[PDB]
Amino acid sequence: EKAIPKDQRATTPYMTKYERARILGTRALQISMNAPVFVDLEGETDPLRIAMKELAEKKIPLVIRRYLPDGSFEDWSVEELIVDL
Amino acid sequence: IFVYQNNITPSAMKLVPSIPPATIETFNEAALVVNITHHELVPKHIRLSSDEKRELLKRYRLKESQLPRIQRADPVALYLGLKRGEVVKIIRKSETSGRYASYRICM
Amino acid sequence: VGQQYSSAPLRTVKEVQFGLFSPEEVRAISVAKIRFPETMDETQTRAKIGGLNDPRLGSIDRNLKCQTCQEGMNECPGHFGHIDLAKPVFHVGFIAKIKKVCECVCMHCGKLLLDEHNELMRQALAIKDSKKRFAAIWTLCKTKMVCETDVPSEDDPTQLVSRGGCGNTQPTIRKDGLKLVGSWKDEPELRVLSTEEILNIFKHISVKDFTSLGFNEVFSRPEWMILTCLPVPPPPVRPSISFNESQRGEDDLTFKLADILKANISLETLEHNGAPHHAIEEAESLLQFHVATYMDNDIAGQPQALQKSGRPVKSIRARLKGKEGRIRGNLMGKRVDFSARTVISGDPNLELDQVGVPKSIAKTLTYPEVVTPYNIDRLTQLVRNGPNEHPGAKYVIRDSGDRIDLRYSKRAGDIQLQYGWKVERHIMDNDPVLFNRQPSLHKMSMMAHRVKVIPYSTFRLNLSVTSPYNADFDGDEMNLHVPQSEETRAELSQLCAVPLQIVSPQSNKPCMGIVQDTLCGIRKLTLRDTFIELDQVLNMLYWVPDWDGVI
Amino acid sequence: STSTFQTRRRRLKKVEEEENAATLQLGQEFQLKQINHQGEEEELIALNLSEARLVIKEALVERRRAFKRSQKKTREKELESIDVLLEQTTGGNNKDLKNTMQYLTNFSRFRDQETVGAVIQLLKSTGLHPFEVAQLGSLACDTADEAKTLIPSLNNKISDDELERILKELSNLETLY
Amino acid sequence: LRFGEMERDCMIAHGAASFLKERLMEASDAFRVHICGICGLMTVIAKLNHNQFECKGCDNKIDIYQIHIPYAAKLLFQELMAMNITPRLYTDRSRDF
Amino acid sequence: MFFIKDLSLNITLHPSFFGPRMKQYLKTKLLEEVEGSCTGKFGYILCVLDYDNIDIQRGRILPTDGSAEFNVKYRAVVFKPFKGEVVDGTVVSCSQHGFEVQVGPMKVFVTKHLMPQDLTFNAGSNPPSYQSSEDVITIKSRIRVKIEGCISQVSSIHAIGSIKEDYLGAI
Amino acid sequence: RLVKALEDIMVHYDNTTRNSLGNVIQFIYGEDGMDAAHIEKQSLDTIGGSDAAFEKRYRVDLLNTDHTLDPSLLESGSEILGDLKLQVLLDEEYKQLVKDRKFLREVFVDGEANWPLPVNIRRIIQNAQQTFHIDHTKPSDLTIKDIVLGVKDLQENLLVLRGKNEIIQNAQRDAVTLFCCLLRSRLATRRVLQEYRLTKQAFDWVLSNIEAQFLRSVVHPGEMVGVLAAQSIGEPATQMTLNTVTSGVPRLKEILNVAKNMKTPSLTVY
Amino acid sequence: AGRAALYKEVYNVIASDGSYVNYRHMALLVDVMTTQGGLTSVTRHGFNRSNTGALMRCSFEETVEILFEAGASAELDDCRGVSENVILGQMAPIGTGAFDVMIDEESLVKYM
DNA sequence: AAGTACTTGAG
RNA sequence: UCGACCAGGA
DNA sequence: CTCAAGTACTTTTTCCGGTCATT
Ligand SMILES: Nc1ncnc2c1ncn2[C@@H]1O[C@H](COP(=O)(O)CP(=O)(O)OP(=O)(O)O)[C@@H](O)[C@H]1O
Ligand SMILES: [Mg+2]
Ligand SMILES: [Zn+2]
Ligand SMILES: [Zn+2]
Ligand SMILES: [Zn+2]
Repeated sequence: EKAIPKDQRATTPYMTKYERARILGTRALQISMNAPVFVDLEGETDPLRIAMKELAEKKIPLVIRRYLPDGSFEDWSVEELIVDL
Repeated sequence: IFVYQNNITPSAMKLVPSIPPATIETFNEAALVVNITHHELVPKHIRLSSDEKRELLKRYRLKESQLPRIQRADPVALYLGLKRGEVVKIIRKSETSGRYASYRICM
Repeated sequence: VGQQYSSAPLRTVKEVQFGLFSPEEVRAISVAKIRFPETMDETQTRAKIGGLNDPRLGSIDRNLKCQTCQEGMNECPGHFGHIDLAKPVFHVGFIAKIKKVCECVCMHCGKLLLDEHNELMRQALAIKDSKKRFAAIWTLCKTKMVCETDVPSEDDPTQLVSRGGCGNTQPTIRKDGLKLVGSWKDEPELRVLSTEEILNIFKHISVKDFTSLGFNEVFSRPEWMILTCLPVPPPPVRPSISFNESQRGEDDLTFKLADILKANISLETLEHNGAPHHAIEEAESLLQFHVATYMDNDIAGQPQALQKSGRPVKSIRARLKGKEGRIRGNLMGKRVDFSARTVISGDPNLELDQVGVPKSIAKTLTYPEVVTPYNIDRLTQLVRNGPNEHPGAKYVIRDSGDRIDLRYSKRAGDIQLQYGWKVERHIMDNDPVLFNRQPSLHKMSMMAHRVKVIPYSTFRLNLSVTSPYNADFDGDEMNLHVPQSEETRAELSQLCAVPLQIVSPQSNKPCMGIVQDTLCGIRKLTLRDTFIELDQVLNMLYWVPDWDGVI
Repeated sequence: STSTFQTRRRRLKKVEEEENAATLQLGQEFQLKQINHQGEEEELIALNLSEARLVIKEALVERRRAFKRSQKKTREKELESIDVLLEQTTGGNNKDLKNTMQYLTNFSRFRDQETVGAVIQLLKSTGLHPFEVAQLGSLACDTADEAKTLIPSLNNKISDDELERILKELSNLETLY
Repeated sequence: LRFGEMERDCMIAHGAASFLKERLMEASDAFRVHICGICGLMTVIAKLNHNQFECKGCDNKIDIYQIHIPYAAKLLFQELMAMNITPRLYTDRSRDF
Repeated sequence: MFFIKDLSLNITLHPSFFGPRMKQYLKTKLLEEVEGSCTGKFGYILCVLDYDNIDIQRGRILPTDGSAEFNVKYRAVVFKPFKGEVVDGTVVSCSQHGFEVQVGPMKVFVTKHLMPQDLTFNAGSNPPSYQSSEDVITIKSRIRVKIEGCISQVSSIHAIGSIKEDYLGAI
Repeated sequence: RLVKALEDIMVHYDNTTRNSLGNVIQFIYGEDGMDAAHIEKQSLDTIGGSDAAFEKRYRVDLLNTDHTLDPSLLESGSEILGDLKLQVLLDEEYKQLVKDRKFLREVFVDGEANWPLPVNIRRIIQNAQQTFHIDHTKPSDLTIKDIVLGVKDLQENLLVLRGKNEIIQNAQRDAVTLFCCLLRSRLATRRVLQEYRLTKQAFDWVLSNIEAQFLRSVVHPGEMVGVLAAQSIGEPATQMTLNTVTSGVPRLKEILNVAKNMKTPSLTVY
Repeated sequence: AGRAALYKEVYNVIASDGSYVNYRHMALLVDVMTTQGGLTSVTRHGFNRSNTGALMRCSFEETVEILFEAGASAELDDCRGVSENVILGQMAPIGTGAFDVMIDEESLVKYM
């Protein structure tokens, strides 16, 4: 079975430009789909602006499955990933 | 290694695979006058052991096909008596990294 | 997207298995028996004939009525039919590979002309690559002009070992139009190899042998390169061009099939009736021609199968052949909705990352926003503003899934927006949009910009973003694309935005700097002789939107 | 639709499986050797009426417990008691599970888990298909002729006296009412 | 407007995958077909109001899925089939690699 | 006959349900779909076992609609009838054509001619019976039948049975 | 053609550059694993100049009264003289700088010292001075250990490839080879103290902001490296025509077509 | 040494019109023609003949013929290339789609 | 126009 | 409502 | 029975109103 164990992960401990953009879009779409929000919308209304607060607080409950060319993959949480970008 | 002057009979040259496991290699004198490996543009090619190779493919998660290939007929491959499937580690100099190393599977 | 709910699970294509249609399959896949060259008009009646162009197939006249499958037009795809050919005919495309397979196998017992016995043959068979293995095996067997009964043994060449039986000299096969002719041998015997002849020889080629050649036991047998049962594409493929009621008008592909069916009916009558034997070869070659001509009409042998007009006739090959072809013109690039284009003009009072959108354009393009408690109150004021006011909306999309045209709807004044509905609203200031200028030879030729709804009919754009687009304002036009998803919006604003595109990776330097007036004036402003008195200095400072407030 | 455990795909090959019987040719789905949650090999699980009734009870009972956890912040009489648990753990619209639980309660041979497990130990030492092993625990038979007529798979698989020794131990094992 | 091949290339360069899809599908061609899970063809005589699916020929009335492909891709495959070429679309994998 | 089968189901959640009690809705959803279902492949899916250890797995979010898809692997009690399978059942319906018998969730119809000759119809009774020299078969009587064949009529399975053979009939 | 040839080539989460077949094209993007946007031309002052001027610039000899770090450059300057243990450290330091010089003169045979590299070190030092109001009057708080060992440790953190094995740890070592040459060139014990006049405080800031900047500078897995490259060669060629020995568009055609009979075959003989 | 010479010549046709291209791009085109073991022309004759996807190759220069030989030799397309996904109207495994997005229930209950 | 990919034909 | 020619724009 | 020459084939930048015939 393909799936690298947490302890054996080797990809950038930092979130990619492409990663952040898909996380930010996915949550934006979900917040707009009437999904539950894990942050205080402090007068906020735009779902991307909301999703941004969620990623800032690292309270986005999604995981990136980084697939390697052999099919095997590493799972990284948005909580795990460093956001220097 | 058989170093001939001008030619070898097509009759005689068709006796090379007649003695396995052993192997024969034909070389023209004029071709060997200059060591092509010594030229500016020719980097260092290095033969990988069955294990060195096995490890490379493991560490890069590669199928033999996925590797860049060196032709059997290749001047450097001929210099190192490279056999189908043998891998060479090519250490070149980079204007970008300083040193970059590639690999080539034999043809 | 295909419209209406289906209980079937939604999946993504992960593999595409190419093969050939076996006659047996063509018959099973078929919904109608297709036997009359007449499309429709069940003798005068404006209804389709139960024999071609819906003898059950797809649909016409926007009738759900489509062989009980209901659905109709946007929903029902096509439904394939079939037409059993009177004689086997070659497929134009495989005409050469058929020849090359004949050049490899014994034209009498169907055994590969070369065996595991020939040493060069063992080497060719050792090739992993399906196409390269075929190539090497052909080059080898083309030479062999006899199906050997016995070949010398691997040990001593003194003692011969028997392989596949029968002697027989093999022909030297050559093409003559859409026919294959041999040359067996003072003076040779030269005859045409029949489509049926080739077929029964191919039908005799063993799995081991034909899989040693390109072929696959399940997906593509050599025998399937010859056509027996023709698949009839449904109307959605070959639409009837109706230019009123009485004005029928059928497609080119419909004419060619009718012609094949016309040619078939003749060949079958000659056979099933008083066989004139040498008139049969005439009607047979005509069928070969039409079946050929329908799939390819840009064939080497001169007859262009011209439609009586002086027009050649669009083959199926011609339909897909690149740039305008189905691949390059319909799939690699498409015409798109949520698009706009007008003359561009330069604005120094715009932000680098803004784009001036003419109110006309802002009022036609639309972003579908989901009715969420966050927007619910604003969205209602847009719906109530309607499609004519600037901040307004064009349609309300219900939970039920049905469009409300606020332009007409009797309830356009009303509408109590429930959550989960969508409001297709006019583009507003600060929406992400993809802006581009053709020819698009750059990552930079298309950049994401914030909207700024302005009056007057041009796209106004900051002058320093002129260089990446390579645009001038001498009557250049530019394209605008409106994303429809909240996730697609993010894509633009997070990767494609102009500020991001500033430093270019092709040159490892910034692809936009200060240009023209501002560059000429920055030199003038700078130089030691330039001094500014208080009255003007203060205006200069106010102009900086981020001025600290410090003189 | 609910997806299987076995993944033996039919690449183009139309040809479907032969008929099913007591030639013990069940489906491809119901083979003897099959794929476990862990991806392990595991023998087919076939239950007899009573082995089957207790399993369903066990699940719903522990589901009613899970439904009471989440909501924090004698045959004639066994039928009514079962029908009450169904009203509490099942979707109601499960008309099949009601008829099945009534059938199982009015057709089961062994009431208690002890008597069921004893029957399970008894039969699962013959080395017959879980089919035969369950059928033997399901249909009440007197003769080895009776048994070997109804379960005609058994025919050469067991001795006539041996099967009859089991049949007569299953009788002494039958629960009352 | 024509979102040309060039225009596609830029979107690729950028990495805007979901956008490229929205352009090519949602904002154009986007269509839904029912394909068979045995012979991967657009056969399936799917009467939706009745919830009947069936691919006669495969006899299969169960192993049927729904895909979203550009209508012109539907058209392409139909044209290839008309030319005796079987462009079988499978929703699973085999080869691995 | 009653089997325990290791099965899966791909349920597709919607973003509104991406809340603290998500698992609960998925488990509850699996039951909606799967429990009380009937396929030909596995037959009647009667009851999902071990509600506590139902494996939900990590769900993947589908592009262009945040809805997430989870392959909910589970284990259930199934009933799949077979040819030659001998069943014990109760009479339900009874006409001049024969009688239907309830076997678990499924019904097995026993044709007039799949019965011994001596056993003949009696319309003149409430309820209508099938009377023999010894036996009497009516709407509440218990029977033992051999399944001669099966048919998968949508969300059900029906069988045709016989009580003609030895050791079969009334109990 | 260039686009259709390169489409499918991208960087994978393993820093390897591969096509739709997963066949490796480059083992690491552009032989260095760096995003081309994050690259500025920077000199390598170890390449050029006389062998004398080099020794002046980088040699510190705590065992020679004339060639020591003056006690006006660092606080420890007085008690540092004769410290054979620290001279051991400073010997390896210089020995490596000489190694570096030989290596760089090997790579760039012409002596060209201006090359595009990530992390503009000049700007970092330039800032540290304006940030920490570095007065070029008073002596530094840094130790020979602080500088020497600090730079040694910074290097271990300039990660491109993570792999815990030896093929990858050797690949890591290799991709940084040139940037480190630049790093050691710019942060020599002499150069840091005599030229830059850095306080320990400033040095740690420079050291962190190099690590920081380097890391950001690396390529992103997903980068459509294939298309990019095709447009990067493409656009120039298309503009080098649109505006009003074989060379230009015709020779480029020759090259891309791997044309056999080429128009101007020549052979430069040394 | 072929790669070296090839890059040298490419580089000079670009540097010929003053124009600067960052090494990597020319390096990549050069590396691509080369990896195969020889000099793979950027023509239908060279790159378009490789073991890549049928749908991908038919998207350039020899379209219908590529597809005909696809059927005649029962080719199987990975659907790994950009072109294939674009023909299929599927989110390509390109940049933003080079990874997958998952929801973790562990974290969904932790964030409340 | 410039490859390719073959036949066609001389020694 | 179909597509061919011609003439144009940056 | 090798290898020169003749044979055929397939490409050719990107987007963006009028007039004709006939569907
Ligand atoms: N046939 C063609 N194909 C593609 N693009 C074209 C084209 N003709 C013009 N262009 C576009 O227009 C740009 C330059 O053309 P123009 O704008 O008409 C000249 P200009 O910039 O106004 O003044 P100049 O002549 O002083 O340069 C090109 O770089 C190109 O992007
Ligand atoms: Mg212009
Ligand atoms: Zn239909
Ligand atoms: Zn023969
Ligand atoms: Zn099918």
